[PDB]
Amino acid sequence: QILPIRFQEHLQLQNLGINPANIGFSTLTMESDKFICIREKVGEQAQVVIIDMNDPSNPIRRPISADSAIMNPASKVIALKAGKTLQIFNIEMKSKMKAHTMTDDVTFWKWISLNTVALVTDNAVYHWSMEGESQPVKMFDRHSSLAGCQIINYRTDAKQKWLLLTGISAQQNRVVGAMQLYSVDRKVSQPIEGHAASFAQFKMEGNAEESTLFCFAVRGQAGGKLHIIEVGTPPTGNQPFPKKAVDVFFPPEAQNDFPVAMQISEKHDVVFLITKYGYIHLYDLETGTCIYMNRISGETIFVTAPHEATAGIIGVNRKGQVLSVCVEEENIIPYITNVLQNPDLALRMAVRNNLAGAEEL
Amino acid sequence: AADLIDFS
Repeated sequence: QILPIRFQEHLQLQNLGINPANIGFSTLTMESDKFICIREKVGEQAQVVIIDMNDPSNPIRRPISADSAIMNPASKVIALKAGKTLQIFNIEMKSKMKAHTMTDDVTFWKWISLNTVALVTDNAVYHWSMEGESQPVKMFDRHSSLAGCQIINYRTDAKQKWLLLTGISAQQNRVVGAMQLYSVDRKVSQPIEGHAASFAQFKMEGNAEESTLFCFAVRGQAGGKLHIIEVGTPPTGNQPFPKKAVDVFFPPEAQNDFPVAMQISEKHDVVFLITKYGYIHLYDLETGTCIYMNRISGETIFVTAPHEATAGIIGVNRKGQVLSVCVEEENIIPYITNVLQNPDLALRMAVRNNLAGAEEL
Repeated sequence: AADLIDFS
């Protein structure tokens, strides 16, 4: 009856007059837990609806002529585009801060930091800093293994030295993930089969410096795997982080399911994995040990972000439910000791992340 | 290029 995670419903977007036809991947963006943006045609007029998560009942509607809108993670600063035309607005100042005209259509973009926008075209990936008069800079050329994929995500490590572009396609009647991992320092791309990924910072006991970890989940022919790998040469003095591989279970009735989102808690050093068809998984970042699995919904959660408050994950499903999952800090250690019968893991996590319940085992 | 958002 005790669970190692807590669910929370924050919002139903249909209670704010959002039309369910605009609650999907291409029209609703949530770049952080602070804002949701929804593009709606209301009559002849395209609008953006901006939901301040601190003031959810008072959304603002504004006319637009943008094909895409993404809010900055921290600030009421919005990035808008129409084809090759990119504009950045400070909404409170009602002021155009920056503009750039690309020579290619931007097929995917997102904020990768407080101050940087990543742009994906048919053939390349760019970073656009909001500092000063910075224009977009090419990071790498897209690998041929992603040619004709739907681009679904782009992620980087904290220092923006490891870059990961993720595409999906239909091959032999399943959804196949094609990732491109790029080293900024070595100027090499590695194609990887993968569905969802995140980077993370992790300091091993007996290490002075944090390790940079690359975590990805895949449903291959082999089946479900999660990988946790140090990228880059360890900081000098550091022990290397030993690579972990573990299975990702799919039940027999979820033969068509696959991973769609990953967030890592650096407070708890856990990996949250969400599948296309409504399953949640929790893994230990250090060992890859599966802690917990369950169905949220039949419903696809199509966008997620870190949930800063709970060091968890927040998302929106096609119904317009805004839902978060985090570690239940009171239950996780008892749950691992008693339900998982893993006092070893229970005790490690208890002292590593300063949690209660490994006093008695 | 016109603004892609109207604040009016």
